[PDB]
Amino acid sequence: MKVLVVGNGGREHAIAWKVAQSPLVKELYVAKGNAGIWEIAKRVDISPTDVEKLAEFAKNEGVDFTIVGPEAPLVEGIVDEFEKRGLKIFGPNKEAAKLEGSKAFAKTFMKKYGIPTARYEVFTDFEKAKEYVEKVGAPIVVKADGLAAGKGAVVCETVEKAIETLDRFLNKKIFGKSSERVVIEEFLEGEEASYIVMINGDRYVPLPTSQDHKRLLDEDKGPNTGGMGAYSPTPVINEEVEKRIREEIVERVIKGLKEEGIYYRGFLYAGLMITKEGPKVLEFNVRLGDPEAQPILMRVKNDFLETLLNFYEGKDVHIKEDERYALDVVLASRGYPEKPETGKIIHGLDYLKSMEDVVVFHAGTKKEGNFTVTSGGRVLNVCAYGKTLKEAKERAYEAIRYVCFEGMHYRKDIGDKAFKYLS
Repeated sequence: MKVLVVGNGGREHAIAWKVAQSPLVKELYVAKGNAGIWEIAKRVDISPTDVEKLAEFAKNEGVDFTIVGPEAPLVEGIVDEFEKRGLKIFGPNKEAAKLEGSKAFAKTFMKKYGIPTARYEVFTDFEKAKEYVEKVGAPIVVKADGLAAGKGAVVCETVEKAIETLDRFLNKKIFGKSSERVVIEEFLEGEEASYIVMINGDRYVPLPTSQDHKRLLDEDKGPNTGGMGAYSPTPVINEEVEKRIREEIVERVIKGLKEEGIYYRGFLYAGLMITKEGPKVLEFNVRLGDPEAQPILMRVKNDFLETLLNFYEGKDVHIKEDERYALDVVLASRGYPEKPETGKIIHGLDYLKSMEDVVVFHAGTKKEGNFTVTSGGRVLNVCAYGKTLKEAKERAYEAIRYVCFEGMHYRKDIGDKAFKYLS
């Protein structure tokens, strides 16, 4: 068949990489892609968020199946549009999208339905927010309601930082139509980790477990980014903790969707905090995370295309998780996250293509002639397998020594939190 991935980023490289592996696909299109994806997939030069021109293109072209990468297409109703046009597409519809696409919706779900989450008041007047920060204190945490391109949640150490944040969101509306409603939750402590499932109505298959590293620098310092690296499986989520997420989060999220008559066909990624008091939802995402998809997807041993197709229509599916660990180290350009400098030649990619058990997932890459150059803030994911995490981490830094672009920055400590739980 003819499969299409929507998105341009390292997640979507992962999606098409794993998919190109299935003997079922005969042509692979990506809607826009990056220099990395173009080695495998026809580039379609239509924006991911250009949802009606996407659908018509996929309709004329005869695209037999399509998977969505990023949140914004999902949310703007891509799924709705595909269906108009008789199209098989994996991802939530626009109505189901609201679990990410409006935070205070999901926060009302979660409490209307018993899912462990962080104490919340939702505010649309700037003045009524104001004294609730000084009423319950510092901690606190302040979040835009809509897509702010990940750029929307603000952990505040002081009340002043919190009000300053609320000011930019609610008064200045930096974020537009999506900052004019806030969320103020308690700051939770513990290890964060991610749980990911595919949901199709009332069935759900889990996905490899995974931990992201959001901060820029080594020892969890610097600005907070979209993720600088991930690894799978994370030992943060036990047996006992897993057993808990499934019961207390996913299956409640499952009754809730029944009780609202909201039909969910897609990925659901809980971003969690494992507190001492149990696993809690910090947020819901309606797609794979980036860079978490990358190692999750390395660890999917069976034909993911076929599992998608099959899950897609009510059929019955499993995941063989690979027994090797998978670690993905993110290469950023100078200036990331606030203003990334771009245009830099990338050298030594061809050395990584003969290195055992290394996998490169392009982020921000485009072509300038016969050069591969940076296009963006996050550029490369140099990933690897290991019999242990130690090995996965070592093989990913070994690989990195061969590759390079001016300005390149990466964290050296990806996986490091897993080593206390391991032996």
